Amino acid sequence: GPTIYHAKDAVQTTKPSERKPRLVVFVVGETARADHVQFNGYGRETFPQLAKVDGLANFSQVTSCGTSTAYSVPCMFSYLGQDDYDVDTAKYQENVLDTLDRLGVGILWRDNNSDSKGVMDKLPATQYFDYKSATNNTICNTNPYNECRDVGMLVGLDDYVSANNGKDMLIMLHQMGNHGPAYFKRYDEQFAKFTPVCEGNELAKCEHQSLINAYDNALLATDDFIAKSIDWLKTHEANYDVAMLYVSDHGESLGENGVYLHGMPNAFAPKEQRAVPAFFWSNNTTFKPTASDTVLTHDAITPTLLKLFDVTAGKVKDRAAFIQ
Ligand SMILES: [Zn+2]
Ligand SMILES: [Zn+2]
Repeated sequence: GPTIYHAKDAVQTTKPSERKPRLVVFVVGETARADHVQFNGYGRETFPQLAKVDGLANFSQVTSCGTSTAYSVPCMFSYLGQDDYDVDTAKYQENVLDTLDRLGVGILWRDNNSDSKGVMDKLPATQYFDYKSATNNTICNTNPYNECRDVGMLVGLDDYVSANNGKDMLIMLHQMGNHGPAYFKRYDEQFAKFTPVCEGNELAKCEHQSLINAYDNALLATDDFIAKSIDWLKTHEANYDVAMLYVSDHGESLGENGVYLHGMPNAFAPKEQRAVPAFFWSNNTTFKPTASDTVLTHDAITPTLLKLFDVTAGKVKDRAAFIQ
């Protein structure tokens, strides 16, 4: 049958013709655990750069829709919520990006992870780019693995802003982040702060502290990427109200009870695979975060993205969001 719509009643209550246009980067994070962020109680400073950003909000009580990228990513952009979510048919539902595009918001998705897991499939091919290879990513030569880096997704974004100047814009950066098993490959060597590091692709053969250290070094690289994304947004704050939303797609098991990696069914998965960090920053009070300890899930993402662009829609109007 046809695409199943959920927000045909969506309306944008203020337009970029009547107020300052809005430019948002949504970092779609990867494999990051809430309990390895110092803001949430971790006894190591894994986010030192974000710790120094004025106006950076951290959300300490967020849990994911699921435990893998294929499962969680479509749910993050869904109208259905985790309880009604069906991974098999998510591709055939109107999602929040479809709504925003229909209402005139520019949508761009750069992917240094895998792909959009069906989220971008109805939208024009010109709105999605594979940043896992040097065909598009200019930052793949900073490490001996030739692995393309998340910071490469920021290069050239000014051309996109110029081509859509004066419109509202939402840019998804799907980062490699902390995906394993080979955490040691996920960061350039200026982030090799904690030692010893487990150097291999079979984590069950790692000594425990060396496994943690490799994982935490990868978090330092993500701290840096998010900080640089905020720096990029700041270069546009004269002409746009700017904001950055970060949410990880799921956590990671690090050997607790013999469990590694992620992907367990929600009915069985340990809390480590579900408790995820989330951050929000904006340049001014056009947006206001909700309380940092609000109990939230991935169901909060769709209403947040709508609120960022002053869009209302009946399907999610009583949902808690990351902003007021
Ligand atoms: Zn995975
Ligand atoms: Zn993932």
